[PDB]
Amino acid sequence: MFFKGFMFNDERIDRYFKESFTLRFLYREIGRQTVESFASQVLYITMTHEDYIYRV
Amino acid sequence: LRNGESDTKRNTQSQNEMNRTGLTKQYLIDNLQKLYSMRDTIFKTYDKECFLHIW
Repeated sequence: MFFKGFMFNDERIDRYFKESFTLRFLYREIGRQTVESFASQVLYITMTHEDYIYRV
Repeated sequence: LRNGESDTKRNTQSQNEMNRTGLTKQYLIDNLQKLYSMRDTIFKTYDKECFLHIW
C-alpha cells in the first residue's frame, strides 16, 4: 500500500526503514483525501532520498 | 723503450617509464547533510514554473 513495490536491496535496511516509518505515524492521519495520493507522495519522497537513506 | 696507445668508446642509451595512479576517499558527516536535498531540489524548479499554484 504505502511504499508501492519499492524495496531497498539490503534486507535489514528495508525492514528497519519501513518499521520506523510505520511506527512513527501509527496513529497519524493521512494528509491527502485518499490513500493513493498519500502513497504517491510517500513513494516520491522515498525515491528522491534513497541515497541518503542508504548511507544513513 | 716501450710505448703504447689506448682508445675507448662507451655509448649508453636508456629509457624510463613510470605510471602512478591513486584514489583517495574521505568520509565526512558534513557531506551526508549536504546530500539530503540534492534530488528534491530538482522538482522545486519544476513546481515553481510549470504548475499551478492556487488550490
